[PDB]
Amino acid sequence: HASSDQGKTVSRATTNSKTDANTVGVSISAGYQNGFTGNITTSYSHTTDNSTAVQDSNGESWNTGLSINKGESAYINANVRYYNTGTAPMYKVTPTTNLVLDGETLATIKAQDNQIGNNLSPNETYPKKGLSPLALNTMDQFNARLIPINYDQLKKLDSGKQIKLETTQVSGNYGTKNSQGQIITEGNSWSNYISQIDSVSASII
Amino acid sequence: TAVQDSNGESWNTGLSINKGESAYINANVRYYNTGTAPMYKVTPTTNLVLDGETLATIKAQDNQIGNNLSPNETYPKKGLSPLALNTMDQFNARLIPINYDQLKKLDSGKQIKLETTQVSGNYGTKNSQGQIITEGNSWSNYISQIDSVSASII
Amino acid sequence: HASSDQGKTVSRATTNSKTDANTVGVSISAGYQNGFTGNITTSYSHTTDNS
Repeated sequence: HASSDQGKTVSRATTNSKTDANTVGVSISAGYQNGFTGNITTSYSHTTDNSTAVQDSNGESWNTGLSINKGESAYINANVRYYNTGTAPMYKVTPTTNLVLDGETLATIKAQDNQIGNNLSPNETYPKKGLSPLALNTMDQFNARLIPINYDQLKKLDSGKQIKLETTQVSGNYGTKNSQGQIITEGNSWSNYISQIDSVSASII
Repeated sequence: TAVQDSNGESWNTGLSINKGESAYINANVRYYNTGTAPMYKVTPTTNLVLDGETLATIKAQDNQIGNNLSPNETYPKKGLSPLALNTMDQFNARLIPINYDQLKKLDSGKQIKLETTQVSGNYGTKNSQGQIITEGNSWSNYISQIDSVSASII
Repeated sequence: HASSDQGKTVSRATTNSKTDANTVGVSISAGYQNGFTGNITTSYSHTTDNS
């Protein structure tokens, strides 16, 4: 949070003094001019004073400030893309990714509405080849809470340190034909079949 | 004895900004249908790209959903003004932020581009009578299947 | 929440004064120089000022 101010000041004083001063004093002299001399002097005085001072002033100032919260020092935005290298398409693609920075995981984000790919056909990407990558922008369920990092991670990030991204799992759907010729992909989840397919297969890449 | 009488006056002016949410973006858009079927409940997902990076990927919520979109037409219709893409959350209550460096780029020749990555919408199915239903009917269930058995002609 | 500030200030004040001063005085002396000498004195002043 940066800040900046300007100032301007005017002033006017007016002093009115008044003074009294008595002064009494004795001075004695004794010095042989030719044969002898003596003198005893006494004096009195009284002074009266009046003053009149006027003063004008003109001031200026400018300030600049800079604040920071050390627990939410910066917000992170990742630009990602999905790939399908299998044999079947996946609908409503919902990935879950880790954001890792120097041995610690900053956040685990599941894709909400703004980041879900409706179709993802094999050998294709979301968004498609000619488009720009997504914005993995927020962390909450309603795409309204940005992904924060604290001050030590931000300082570590103004250096050679980078943030990696790891897909821990991906959720999605498959299409079946319902009682009529209509395709349904709503309650048909691929996660019901991942462990079972992996458990009875050999994997060739 | 001294008696001093003073009179002052001052006026300050200031301005502060947050460098993480320096500005808010508001794009005006219009949808187009160049196919052969009308799409109901049109829900586009768009990228907002400024100088090589995507600022935000917004999906159309209640305010930005088009009820009908027939072939060769637009939403909103031809004689009307374009929509407003204000918010990024699900309930239309959170404006779209850009940070300070992106704002600085924006106060120059730099322009923000918009590209649609996907569009979601429904089709209609009648019954014995003319009762049309467009709720469980999703075009995304058929987009890939249609692309996989066809030849494109533009 | 850690903050920080930096200020700078410039000013200029001008003053105009004016002062009056009256003064009286009495002086008494005595002197046995050779036989005697003695004098009384009365003084007065008026100072005007500008600064």
